[PDB]
Amino acid sequence: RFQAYRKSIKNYKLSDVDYSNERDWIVEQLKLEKRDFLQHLTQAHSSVAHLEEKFEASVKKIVDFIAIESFEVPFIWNHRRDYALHTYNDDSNNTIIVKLLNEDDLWRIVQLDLDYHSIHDKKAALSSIYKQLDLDVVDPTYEEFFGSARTLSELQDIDDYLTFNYSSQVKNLTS
Amino acid sequence: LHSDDDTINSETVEIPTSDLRKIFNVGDHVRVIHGKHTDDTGLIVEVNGDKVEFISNQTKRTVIVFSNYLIKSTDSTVSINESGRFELHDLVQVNSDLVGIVIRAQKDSFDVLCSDGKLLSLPPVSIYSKLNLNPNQQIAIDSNGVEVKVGDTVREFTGERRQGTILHVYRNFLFLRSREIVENQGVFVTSSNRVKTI
Amino acid sequence: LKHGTYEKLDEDGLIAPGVRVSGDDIIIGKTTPIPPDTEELGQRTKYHT
Amino acid sequence: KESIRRDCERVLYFQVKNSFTKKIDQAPYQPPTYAKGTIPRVLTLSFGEGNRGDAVLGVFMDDSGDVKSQIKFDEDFQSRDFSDSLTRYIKSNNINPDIIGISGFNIHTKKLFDKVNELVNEERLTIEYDSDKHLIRVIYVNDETARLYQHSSKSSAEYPNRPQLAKYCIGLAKYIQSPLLEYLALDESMYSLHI
Amino acid sequence: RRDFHILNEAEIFQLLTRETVDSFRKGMVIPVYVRKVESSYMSVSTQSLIAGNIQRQDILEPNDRRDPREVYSVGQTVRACILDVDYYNFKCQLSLLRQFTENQVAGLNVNRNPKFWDIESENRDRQEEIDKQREESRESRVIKHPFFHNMKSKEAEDYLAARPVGDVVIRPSSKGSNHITISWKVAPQLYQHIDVLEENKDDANAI
Amino acid sequence: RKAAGLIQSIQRIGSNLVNRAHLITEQLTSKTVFLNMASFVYIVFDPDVERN
Amino acid sequence: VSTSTVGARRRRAKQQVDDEENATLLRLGPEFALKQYDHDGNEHDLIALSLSESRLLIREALKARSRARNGGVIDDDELAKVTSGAVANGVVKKTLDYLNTFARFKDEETCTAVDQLLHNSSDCSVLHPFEIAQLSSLGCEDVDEAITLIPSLAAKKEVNLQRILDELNRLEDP
Amino acid sequence: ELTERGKLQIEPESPYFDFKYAKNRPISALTATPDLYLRMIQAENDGLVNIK
Amino acid sequence: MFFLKDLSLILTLHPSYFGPQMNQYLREKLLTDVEGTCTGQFGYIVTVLDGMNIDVGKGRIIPGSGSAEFEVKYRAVVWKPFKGEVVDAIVSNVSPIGFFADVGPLNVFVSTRLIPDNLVYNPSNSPPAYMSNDELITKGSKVRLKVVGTRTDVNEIYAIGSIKEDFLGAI
RNA sequence: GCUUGUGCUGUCUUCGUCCA
Repeated sequence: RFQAYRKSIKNYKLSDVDYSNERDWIVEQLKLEKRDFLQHLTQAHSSVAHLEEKFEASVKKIVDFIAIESFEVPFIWNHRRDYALHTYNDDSNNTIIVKLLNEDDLWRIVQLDLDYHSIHDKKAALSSIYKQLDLDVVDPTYEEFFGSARTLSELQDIDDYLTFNYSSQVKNLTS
Repeated sequence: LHSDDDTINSETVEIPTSDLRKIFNVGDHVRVIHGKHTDDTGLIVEVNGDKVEFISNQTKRTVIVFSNYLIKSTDSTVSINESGRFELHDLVQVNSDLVGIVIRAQKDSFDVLCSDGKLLSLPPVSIYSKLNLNPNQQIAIDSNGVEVKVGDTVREFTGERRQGTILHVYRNFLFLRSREIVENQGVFVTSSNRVKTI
Repeated sequence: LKHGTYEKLDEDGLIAPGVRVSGDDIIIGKTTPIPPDTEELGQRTKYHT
Repeated sequence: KESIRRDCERVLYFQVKNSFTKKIDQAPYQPPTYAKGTIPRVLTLSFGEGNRGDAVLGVFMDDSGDVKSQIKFDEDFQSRDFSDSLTRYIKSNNINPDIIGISGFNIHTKKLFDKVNELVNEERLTIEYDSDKHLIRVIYVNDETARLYQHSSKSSAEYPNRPQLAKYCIGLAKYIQSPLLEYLALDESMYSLHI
Repeated sequence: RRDFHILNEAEIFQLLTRETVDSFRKGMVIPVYVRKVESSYMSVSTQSLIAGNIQRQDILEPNDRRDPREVYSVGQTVRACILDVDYYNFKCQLSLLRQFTENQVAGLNVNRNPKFWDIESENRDRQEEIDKQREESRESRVIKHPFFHNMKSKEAEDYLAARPVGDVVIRPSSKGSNHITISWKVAPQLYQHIDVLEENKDDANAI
Repeated sequence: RKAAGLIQSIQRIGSNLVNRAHLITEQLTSKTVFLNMASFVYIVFDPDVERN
Repeated sequence: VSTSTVGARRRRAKQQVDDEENATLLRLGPEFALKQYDHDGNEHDLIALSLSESRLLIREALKARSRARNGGVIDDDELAKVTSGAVANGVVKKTLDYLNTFARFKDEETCTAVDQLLHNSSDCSVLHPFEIAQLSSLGCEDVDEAITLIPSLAAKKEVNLQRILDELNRLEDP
Repeated sequence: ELTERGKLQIEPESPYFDFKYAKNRPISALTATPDLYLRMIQAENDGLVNIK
Repeated sequence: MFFLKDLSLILTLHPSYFGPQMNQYLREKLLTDVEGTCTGQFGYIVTVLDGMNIDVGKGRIIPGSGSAEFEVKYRAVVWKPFKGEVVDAIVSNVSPIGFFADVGPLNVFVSTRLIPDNLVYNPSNSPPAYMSNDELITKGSKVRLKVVGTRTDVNEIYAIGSIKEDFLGAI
């Protein structure tokens, strides 16, 4: 099933910096999608500090399992459930288990892992185009809205900006 | 024979069939002689020597069949009789709460028009059952209150004000057959409340 | 079966003398056996033989 | 517009996945005084459309998955003869059902269900493990997979000498014995179900 | 796994009838095949074989006094409105009164909130749809008579101008096919149009 | 596709799988695939058959 | 449904290679042959139409019909809605959109000049009308491009193709 | 907004009648009812309505 | 390609319409039965020139049925694609098997096997597209394609295009 | 609760009927 999912991916093995960016992107995507669950977690478990940091660490560990160790969702759900939940002892010494992630969230993490590679390819192509442009001085707007870019729509916008403002270099390389 | 010399092109040569191989050009209607894809027609797309690839007409997908199994037939004219379990224009139960009418029939698939208008393409096995409704159940009542049976021509008054002859009845929906709506071979679905009898 | 009536026949399939007969009415009842169809799918007393 | 479309498609995808999960998450029926997950012995009945002509066909499947003793009843199901035949059939020493399943094509199946339930209750037909005694259960069976099974060529090859209604009864019994495998046996046809 | 699911009343009804408890409930209107007609009750069968029943107070209109047998006949199919559904016994009660069968059209709980629904555009479109349902067909009238001519009022006056006083011309009337206007020359450049009302007409074109 | 290959391999070796470790020692499956599938396939154990 | 003015064509035994439709070989079949006959049986030539000529003709005919139906009293949508038939309305809407988005000449005088240039020219006196329609429609810019897109023009090398294309580009409104 | 096709063919029977004259529906609430927005898109693809 | 053709239609009229408005009713019936239709022999009929002044002649009474048969001759604008012809198009839909374009009323389907490999289909793109390094073809984008094969139906025409040759693709 | 079923041989030979 992983081979079927990754059959369309041109290159799956990311570098270390790109892999860390992938983990951060998946954490941000899950934070966006699971906003109500995180709000419920923060409100109903106010006594425990920094639960969202534990959520981030758990999501990063699940991404690590799926990408590097290539564990499928049932194996993670059954034999790696301790990384998907957090436990603490209250003032009354009450053992409380909090379930940070479920099986559907693991499937969503798989989907985001698959999705991010298109963003990575688009970003690599855009950076390559910028390299062939070979500006004498780095454009502050380009780097400013390239570092924070996280969707292919903004990459398309940067591509439009580059092909407009530096159309002469594009014509020279080549309306 | 065909050649650059005109004098050679005006000669007929009798040649044994054991030393002849068919020539298939790209963009020709060809009908499959024998195989799993028997009686499939379409247009040739790629000619990889012995193996020929063509976009089908019925399934409308590319099919790879050997060149020995192809005959140049400019028209399909495929008859779907003695196949499946469903005559044309049968009111078929798709699943527990879905029903439709067979619009076009194929060797191993069917085209079904739902009561709401959505079209589906399904294999014959996936269809739940065939509704053999009794004649008394196959009766509806128009907006005026006049009974309308199968074969009665009616014409709408709301909407586009179309007209057709009743082909099937399901609950309040009337399946009508019409001459001018060529989009789905005349079959369009309307509720009995929208029509008036002529 | 035919379109005529069969109520004038007796148990043995023959009409009795003294009975009124009109056109097409059945006066001799005869049947021939036929290898049964797939009606053995279940037809308790109504499968044609 | 594209972003909202993608988000709504994701939400609908997860809803459909949860609905299908609710559909296929069923254990086999647990006979009383036996541990959960034990395969029961099943007897299924159906006359079909419920018309005047239609006869009742029965199929008995044991806990090993082998079809045993398909029978055909040749009398009106509203008569005393059908009740006597069913009482003799169930009380036979070679057949020991744990549950009786009934399904059909229309509302006439309610009469068959009521008749069988009343017969079981009145005659006190109890489960024969051959102490505490329990009556056999009579239920309605969801026939989502049986109607596709009866037309499948695999079923026809498996039972060449049997009619369609016998295959319907076998499908109902197999569904009672293992819903998951019956859903799996549909192959491409399980995407056409009402999920 | 979870325990084997056992069907409830709604699931049994949906299984045996293929009609959900949403698409078959109180207030809906369906066509039913009448099977029995009696003095106080009526028995009908719906499309999905669910046995219906209608009582004396729900068959006839309040202003009606005729016997129910004279009004309906076995085998006829009529429209009826559901008043109760028994999901366990597959039995339902219906009413044939005008107040239930026709008035209840808006069977869906569409959220017509003014801030969330374009009420005025819907009203304008519905008014235009009624103004298009008011459309009618009409055609000219042909009459065979020696002094009849298919002319307007001014055309008839001009035709009578060339003729002396006392000559008579007949033209169709503007009040409808049931009226005929007869114009005769009273005096030079003076004409009288008289409308004639027709009774017991065999046809629109007939006299 | 892996399931059919596994079934054919088992039918080659003798249609009986004695132990979970034989999915690796007999080269039937690779390391990661076995690591995923080891605890989800089981072999029924009869104490009367195995006294040791 | 509709029947052409050309009839007969009964059974024979010989088979010809000039029977299949092919734009490259300029084999347009019998019903689209170079020689046609009118209702009076007189000689008639095949009438090709470029998108400019076709757009002008359809606009003129549609506005004439709309004026006639309104008792002799510009928008494409209303003009399409003048016609009857929902499928006909959709077809005329699609043709109007296609013509509008690829109109090389939206002016009557420019189209007249283009037609005069492509007809009265000595080189174009041998050119097939289909070739003329293709050249005036596709808006090619190069001789090599025109030859690749239109293989028939390869065998007619006695045509001043480049200057005619430049004149067409000049007449084309930028 | 409704096109002419939508102006005619949007009948009470149709599933698209729910949102025939909808307005002031926030984007934040669309994800709660995905079927509604998917039906809007499918109606748009038919050329009946336009989502603005 | 558009053409001018002299076409004829046989129109049958019921005796209930034998009135003074017979000619105009026949004209409107001809217009409704000709405008927008698609015949495989001719292609697509878009409009009829001089639609309000078409001669209808004298109808012949069919023996045994009373109805009159009219022979109506008219000139109409007709469009029909040809094999091996290059025309412009507008992409209407994008799919993994290929893209669907519209050439007026005609819908042309081009499979991936007739598309150059560098124009890789990108389903993640918004909207989905077949894109290359320097080319990007999506819904609503102008494309120039060459018609390879034409499929004739009862009252419909299906065309197949290709963009694998030179001077094709994005424009 | 109970409902009504939907058609016919061929080929010769002989004897007859009304004209012619």
